[PDB]
Amino acid sequence: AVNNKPSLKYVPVPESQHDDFTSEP
Amino acid sequence: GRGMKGQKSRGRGLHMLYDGGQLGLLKFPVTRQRPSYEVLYYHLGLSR
Amino acid sequence: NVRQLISRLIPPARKQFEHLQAHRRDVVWGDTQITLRVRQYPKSKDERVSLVLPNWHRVRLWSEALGRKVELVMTKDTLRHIEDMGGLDAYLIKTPESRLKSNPASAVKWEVMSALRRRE
Amino acid sequence: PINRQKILQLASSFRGRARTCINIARLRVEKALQHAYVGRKLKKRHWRSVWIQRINA
RNA sequence: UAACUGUCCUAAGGUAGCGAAAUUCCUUGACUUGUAAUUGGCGUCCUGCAUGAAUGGCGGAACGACUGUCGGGCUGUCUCUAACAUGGAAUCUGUGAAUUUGAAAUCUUCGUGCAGAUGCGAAGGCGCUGGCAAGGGACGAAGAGACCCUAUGCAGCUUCGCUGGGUGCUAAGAGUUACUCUUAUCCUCAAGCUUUUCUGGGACGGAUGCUUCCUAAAUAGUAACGGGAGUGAUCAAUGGUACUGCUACUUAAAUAGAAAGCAGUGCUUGACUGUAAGAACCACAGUUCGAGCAGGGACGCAAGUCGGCAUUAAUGACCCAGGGUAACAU
RNA sequence: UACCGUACUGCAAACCGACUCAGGUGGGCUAGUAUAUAUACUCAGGCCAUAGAAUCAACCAUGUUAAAGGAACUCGGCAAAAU
RNA sequence: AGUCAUAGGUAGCAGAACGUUCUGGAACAAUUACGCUGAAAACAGUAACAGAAUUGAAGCUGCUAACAUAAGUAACACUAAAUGGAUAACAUGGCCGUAAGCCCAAGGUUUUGCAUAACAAACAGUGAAUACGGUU
RNA sequence: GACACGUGGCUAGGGGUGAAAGGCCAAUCAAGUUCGGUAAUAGCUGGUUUUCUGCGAAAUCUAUUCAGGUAAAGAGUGUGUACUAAGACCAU
RNA sequence: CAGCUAUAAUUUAGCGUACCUUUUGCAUUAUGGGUUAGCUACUCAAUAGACGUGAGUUAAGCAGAAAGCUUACUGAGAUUUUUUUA
RNA sequence: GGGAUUGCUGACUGAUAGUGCAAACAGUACUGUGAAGGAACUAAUGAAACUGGGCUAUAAGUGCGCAUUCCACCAAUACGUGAGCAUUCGCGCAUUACCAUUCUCCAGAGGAUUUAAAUGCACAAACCUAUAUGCCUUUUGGCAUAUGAUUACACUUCGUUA
Ligand SMILES: [Mg+2]
Ligand SMILES: [Mg+2]
Ligand SMILES: [Mg+2]
Ligand SMILES: [Mg+2]
Ligand SMILES: [Mg+2]
Ligand SMILES: [Mg+2]
Ligand SMILES: [Mg+2]
Ligand SMILES: [Mg+2]
Ligand SMILES: [Mg+2]
Ligand SMILES: [Mg+2]
Ligand SMILES: [Mg+2]
Ligand SMILES: [Mg+2]
Ligand SMILES: [Mg+2]
Ligand SMILES: [Mg+2]
Ligand SMILES: [Mg+2]
Ligand SMILES: [Mg+2]
Ligand SMILES: [Mg+2]
Ligand SMILES: [Mg+2]
Ligand SMILES: [Mg+2]
Ligand SMILES: [Mg+2]
Ligand SMILES: [Mg+2]
Ligand SMILES: [Mg+2]
Ligand SMILES: [Mg+2]
Ligand SMILES: [Mg+2]
Ligand SMILES: [Mg+2]
Ligand SMILES: [Mg+2]
Ligand SMILES: [Mg+2]
Ligand SMILES: [Mg+2]
Ligand SMILES: [Mg+2]
Ligand SMILES: [Mg+2]
Ligand SMILES: [Mg+2]
Ligand SMILES: [Mg+2]
Ligand SMILES: [Mg+2]
Ligand SMILES: [Mg+2]
Ligand SMILES: [Mg+2]
Repeated sequence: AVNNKPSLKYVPVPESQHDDFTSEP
Repeated sequence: GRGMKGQKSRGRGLHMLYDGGQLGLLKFPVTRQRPSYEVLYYHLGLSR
Repeated sequence: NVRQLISRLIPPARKQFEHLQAHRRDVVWGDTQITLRVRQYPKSKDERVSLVLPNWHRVRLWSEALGRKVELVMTKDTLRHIEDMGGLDAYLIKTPESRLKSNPASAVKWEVMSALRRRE
Repeated sequence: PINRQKILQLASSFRGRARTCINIARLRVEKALQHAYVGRKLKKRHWRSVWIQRINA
């Protein structure tokens, strides 16, 4: 037996800053 | 030149440094002493 | 490492990520940021990547510019932002057209600008 | 090992498929040459015994 | 016989109604019938290896291509086979495969031999080749898996094997203000990983360091789940040194010991710091002895001994973690 | 009053089974003795092409008959016979 | 060029060579070769010197192709039954007759018709006109 | 009749369906078939193709998730170095 | 195991337990092959060690290089010399 | 990175090789319900197995077709076309005739070997398609700032007349 409780980490998933406009108008 | 039916006969399956299971190279102490600087200097003799 | 961690998603988190990638441009995205929760097991060789799911509410904001209420899906933090800088009119005027990654926010933005311009 | 034309012309006077089929004739010709070694070595003993019989008679 | 009393661990020691029964080792259970003769049934009896109201106990009408037994009739199943009929087979004409195949011109017996010989040895036999038959042999042919063992083997299943929030409920906060989010975790569901080895097969049992004695054959060394004793320590004195009395013990065994034995004393910590040529040994890692040099000490008038105990057992690498000190750094 | 089907086969040598494969393949119509679509012979209609030819082998398959017995056979009246 | 010494071999190690295809050195087979032998072997008889290799095969229940063996063997036995000098139109006999007859469906998709061999598939054939089935 | 048949339709693989047999899901299903990862992996089995010449072992020992594997030592070959020997025998 | 050796030369005598693979040991009644033909297995790159053959030596190699990179060198004052003799 | 033309490119292959395919119709016939799998076949020559019979018992010429360079017409700026084997130890194609004399085993079956050549293979060359600083790169993109969320602004100027 052994303990394996994980350590959480949140990565901000870079999220390109200002905008693009290749989507639907 | 390989002999008869070993693991050496099969080819590329066993590393040269494997010694059976006694890890003798892993029984010696590890030293982390960095040598002093001046070993990065060029050494020139007065004789030259 | 993030492009690796997107490819290491468990199937519920991957399906939620595909739905987030589909329906991002349908809801208000003021300060909303998706997040991955990668948990690090100390007895190693196990990195399970998942998603931090956003919370969504259908709030019915009153526009002080044009005389109607609008219903539109938001998050708590962008509602903090909108109601703490001045409301829907001040947000839709002072946040120009590119920090709005949203379709109904853009549509109500144009309706506020057009109704206000005809109101002059 | 041994040239194939040599094996065929050594097995020239054999019997059956061991005359024309090359890989039967190969084993037969190898056994024939192994017989030839022992026969050459036994020539001397056989003829010495024959001479001693004639002297004795 | 043990009905009522006497006892011990113990959730509790199995009722009217069951039992050599689908299930009872003794076994041909003693008992009646059954047959001339019965180990397989029927109905009793008790001595329940290892029966029994929800693993449902007690039997019944009807039902069954279910199972075990008895009578009548019936007849070639049989005593014991015969004749006949039809269709193959056998003859001719026409069409026309496949399994198998190292090459064969392939005798018998006895012996030998990878231990059952057509092929080797000794002796003998044999005009040659077929059709139709029988299948003892060619370890006939047909599947590189009938069974056993092994694998850094797979696969699925099971669980008080391990770890996980993946999954379902739950707990505590939060939001819009039932629903949703965050975090945690019992019990379920779905997975992912492990689950040694030696062995006169495997399983079972036993063992896996170190020391000594016999094997071990008079340098050393020398095996077997071969045979007899030990050990995983003790001791601030049972260490060191200088002495004092007495003499058959000191111990795991061997070698040894007028002290290395038995009782004592006076001081002390060498039960140190830094080293060490040279050897024993030895695959390597390690292991063992070690005079001498420097420091500071101990005992002794000195000679000189002391780097733990007469020796051979009580000595688990590296990694990782922690402590003191020293240098450098921030 | 246009367009599509209309040949042939369809319990089979033409479909499904590698085959001219003894297997599998749906619905409908039908005469007499006669009475039921069962049974024997027959109507309408169809068929006797896909190996032939004689003969007393053994043996095999499928049946007929069998004296006196009758489960005596056999793990078990299985199989036949019998109603 | 005369004396001595050595020469059994599996696993393994070392040394010397043969052969196949292609290339460089200008071109080594236009009009062929063919005295049948030589060499220790691999082989040779249409260069040689170097180089580049998808470079050598009785041996993997290997793969592909061809050809044997078993062997003119087994098979050509589910059925009704055939005969007359013909798988006959004619005659005789037999078999099915709730099929082995007739009409359709599904499926097949030309398998359908013509010549006393033949030169014939290259040629023919499916007609909605009864309110036939579909299409609605 | 808890019936049989015909014509389309629905449920698909860690899934369907099952009056429940490890049954069925297009003749190899306690995890269909096809394609891809994939030239998976196999300390196991089989095989390895021209010649000549010289030398020539071992099946002991230690360790091992290890005893049919591997590594070190012993025993082989080539190369180097070096002794009338770090050699073999015999005598005193 | 169908051959061998023969001055044996219209016919005899003697000798002769296939091959492969795997094994302590196989004619083995252990593996494999019906035959013939074609195809079918130690390759290549980078890096490391060793040997053989060299290059350069103003140390070497890479490179356009007086960049740069990788290997290589840099130390002791040590009484010794004519065949003997003034 | 990708898609088509050209390669006086190849110590690449040459029909069991090279693409699965050199071919009248190869992703074909065929297999499977389907997704999917997936062949063989060039032109001559005619090896062996196999089965019957017999026996034994002068590294040269000469023709054509082009390419290179000369010439003379040229768009006159890369050659544009045209006489010429004029020139080249060029390339491809075509062509070269022996006449006996029997002591050779024969006949079939089969498709190996030999010869011939890329439309096969691998690339290459132009052609077309697809923000700056530094950290990690790894045949190329993730991260802060700045001309920045804004419908707006610089440039390919042909000049020559002593
Ligand atoms: Mg002889
Ligand atoms: Mg002699
Ligand atoms: Mg008959
Ligand atoms: Mg015997
Ligand atoms: Mg006979
Ligand atoms: Mg016979
Ligand atoms: Mg194991
Ligand atoms: Mg211990
Ligand atoms: Mg520390
Ligand atoms: Mg039928
Ligand atoms: Mg069939
Ligand atoms: Mg049929
Ligand atoms: Mg009738
Ligand atoms: Mg007939
Ligand atoms: Mg009677
Ligand atoms: Mg030798
Ligand atoms: Mg010798
Ligand atoms: Mg050349
Ligand atoms: Mg090859
Ligand atoms: Mg016949
Ligand atoms: Mg007739
Ligand atoms: Mg039809
Ligand atoms: Mg799957
Ligand atoms: Mg030995
Ligand atoms: Mg071993
Ligand atoms: Mg012999
Ligand atoms: Mg073999
Ligand atoms: Mg065989
Ligand atoms: Mg071959
Ligand atoms: Mg420079
Ligand atoms: Mg090809
Ligand atoms: Mg071919
Ligand atoms: Mg190919
Ligand atoms: Mg051809
Ligand atoms: Mg021939």
